[PDB]
Amino acid sequence: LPHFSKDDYSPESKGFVENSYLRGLTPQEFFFHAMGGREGLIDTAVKTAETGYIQR
Amino acid sequence: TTFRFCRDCNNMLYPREDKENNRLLFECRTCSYVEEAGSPLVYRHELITNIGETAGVVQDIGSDPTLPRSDRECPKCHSRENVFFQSQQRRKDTSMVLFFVCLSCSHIFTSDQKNKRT
Amino acid sequence: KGSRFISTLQVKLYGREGSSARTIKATLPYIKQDIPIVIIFRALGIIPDGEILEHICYDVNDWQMLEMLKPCVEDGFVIQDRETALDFIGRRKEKRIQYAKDILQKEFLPHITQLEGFESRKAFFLGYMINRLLLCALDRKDQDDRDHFGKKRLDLAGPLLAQLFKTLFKKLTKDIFRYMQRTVEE
Amino acid sequence: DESAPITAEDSWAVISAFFREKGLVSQQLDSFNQFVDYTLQDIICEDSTLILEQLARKYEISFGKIYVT
Amino acid sequence: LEPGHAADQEQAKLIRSAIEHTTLKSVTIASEIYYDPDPRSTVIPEDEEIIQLHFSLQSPWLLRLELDRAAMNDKDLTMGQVGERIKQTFKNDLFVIWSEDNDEKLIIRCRVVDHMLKKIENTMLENITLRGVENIERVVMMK
Amino acid sequence: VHRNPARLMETLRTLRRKGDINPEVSMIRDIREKELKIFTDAGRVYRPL
Amino acid sequence: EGLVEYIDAEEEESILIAMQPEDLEPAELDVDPAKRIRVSHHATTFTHCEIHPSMILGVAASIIPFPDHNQSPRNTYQSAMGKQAMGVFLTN
Amino acid sequence: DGPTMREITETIAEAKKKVLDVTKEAQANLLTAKHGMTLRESFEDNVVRFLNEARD
DNA sequence: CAGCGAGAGAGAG
DNA sequence: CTCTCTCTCGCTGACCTCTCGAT
RNA sequence: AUCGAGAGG
Ligand SMILES: [Zn+2]
Ligand SMILES: [Zn+2]
Repeated sequence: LPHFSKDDYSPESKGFVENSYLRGLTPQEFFFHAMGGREGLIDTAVKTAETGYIQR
Repeated sequence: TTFRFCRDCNNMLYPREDKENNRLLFECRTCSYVEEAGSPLVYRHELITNIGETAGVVQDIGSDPTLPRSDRECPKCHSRENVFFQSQQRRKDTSMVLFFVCLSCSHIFTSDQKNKRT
Repeated sequence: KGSRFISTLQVKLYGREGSSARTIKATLPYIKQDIPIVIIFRALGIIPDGEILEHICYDVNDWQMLEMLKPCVEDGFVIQDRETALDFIGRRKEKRIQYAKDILQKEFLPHITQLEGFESRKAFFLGYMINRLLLCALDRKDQDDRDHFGKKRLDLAGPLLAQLFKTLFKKLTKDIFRYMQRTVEE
Repeated sequence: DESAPITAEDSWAVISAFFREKGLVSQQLDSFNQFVDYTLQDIICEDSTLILEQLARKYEISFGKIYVT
Repeated sequence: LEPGHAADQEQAKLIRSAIEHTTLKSVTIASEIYYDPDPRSTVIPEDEEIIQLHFSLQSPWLLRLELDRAAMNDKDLTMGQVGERIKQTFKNDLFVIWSEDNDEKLIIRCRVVDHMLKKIENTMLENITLRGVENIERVVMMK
Repeated sequence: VHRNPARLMETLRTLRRKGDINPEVSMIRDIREKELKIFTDAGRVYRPL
Repeated sequence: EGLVEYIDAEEEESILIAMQPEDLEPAELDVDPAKRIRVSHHATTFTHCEIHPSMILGVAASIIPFPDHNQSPRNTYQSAMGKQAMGVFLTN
Repeated sequence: DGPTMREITETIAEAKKKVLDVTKEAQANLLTAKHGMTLRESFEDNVVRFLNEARD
């Protein structure tokens, strides 16, 4: 992230979210979680399409 | 390897062997100038290159905010202000060995205990 | 500004990573076959091989870049003058040489310049491109990524309406010219 | 207090000012306005001239800057 | 594992060693081409020590390969065995000396008996397979 | 190609702060790259900071 | 005045940013457990500071209440639903 | 509960300390060679497993 | 995009 | 030679429902 | 009709 210093391999830099959903995600944690959710939705749509073709 | 181009026509020199006295001289084709070769090795090829573990280290490189700052110090500078980067070369086999540059020594100091080369 | 034509220049490093005789050839936009980078440099006027390697490589010390260049330097040792390098271009004589110079000014690095006398800057930029190609081949630097938002540009309504307006205005301009050509009576 | 550094609650006021001047559709309006003011005249001027050549002779048409009602 | 062989960590290591593809390109740190006019005297001191080792009982250009210790430690291959495979492929077209495995720095020197030597070096790194099933790149041990 | 690029970039940043250099135009220097890229191009998203 | 600057992504690669203006002031204890854990920035120099983190979010995300406490896919679904939701678009 | 929350944060902190020690050992290059995987790959897998166990 | 359907293009006996 | 790969290069496929706005 | 866009699961 642009806030993170260069060459950081720490879990916070790499996206590990210490906080719970109740305590709340940090902005960096929220962006990384958004990346994960985006991949999830794209994969879900692709899975639906592929499985429809496969079933047919 | 050292690559030599002839001075008169600025074209690359090609190796040539004098058989009678058994030595290697560099002769250029674009112009007739021939010279004695100082280095024995005509061609080298590194399957594994440590070259480029540090690339483009400048004095100004010590000032950039993006680069991280470390507590450790080189024995030569004896100044802690330093920049540590992982190897610029992108390899399948890459060492996470920190390379540090401090401005006062302008000397690169390497975290790994195994290798003290260069 | 004016007519905008996207131009794609391909610099290719032939041969596998394990394979020998790695050669660099770049294909010109108007020429069917990729010509060697050194042949292009000779056509540019940067004739000495050392000068070509100096344009390509900014630091003299590294052996690897020069070693990779050597097969191309051997390929370009066959053509040692500007006129022949310009001559051996495309498919179709002296007209081919002149058309080669025209192709070099209009199609090779068109964004930098379209006119003659600017060959040195274009050659230095071309050597810079070969340098980046070699940095990736050496695996010192990783390949550039397409999905980088800074490289992406988000065209708004205005510019697209602008190109549409250019097309419409060109059609109307042509039509006015047709009316004038059609009648001398008015 | 003019020397003292800001807080986040102060940063919201700068955000406020930015939103007031730009609005929320600033990009659309800016691109359109630049297109009308400058881009239109440049487009008209490029390839403007129409020249008809007769062997005997030559007629030239150029374009003044564009005015938008 | 073969029937009746369980807890054979050693035998599984040997099987892994036998099946993984090993190339001269995999083991070599570096390929270097020197020109050495005299077979007896080389410019490199380590090669001269190897020469004095070779007191028992052609082209002057020579190819010197430096191979990684750690790869040899992981692999079943020994430097003598590697040189033997090179010799089997060359059928005495070229002559090889191997620095001893006990030596800290290991140099494998090949003299043809310079374009031929360069293409042969490339051919040797890419095409020489040593103690390996062809299509397997990697094998790991698990329970 | 320019020598002493840090001083020139400092002056350029001061000009952009002044507004003499347009705030939209982006000036980027990397020291390893030894590269300075100036982009007056339209259509690049920028954020105020 | 030059107190604020506009940064492109290519320019953004070269800069170092702090989310919170309270990160920069010097930090020489008891903490409420509910407050989310914040990793120390531990950075000497920041070129710029983000005006507010919530600005990375969109208009529909700005509508969403406590999306930091919420999971992101639900936030996306709610953005779409909020476009779908009824409302008085204009006074006229 | 607050007590359980303190144990939670302590667990996360211990995971982070182990991760940083593993990273230091990687920096020292005093890290055992693992057959069939790059050493960076082993580092990534160990850190990922550390975080997974911390969450669980 | 891949395979399978072809056809150049050798090709190593 | 020469069938025998063998390395190229073409193409054809990939769940319903409800608006609307343009032609 | 067609095409396009959007939205729902
Ligand atoms: Zn010469
Ligand atoms: Zn130092």
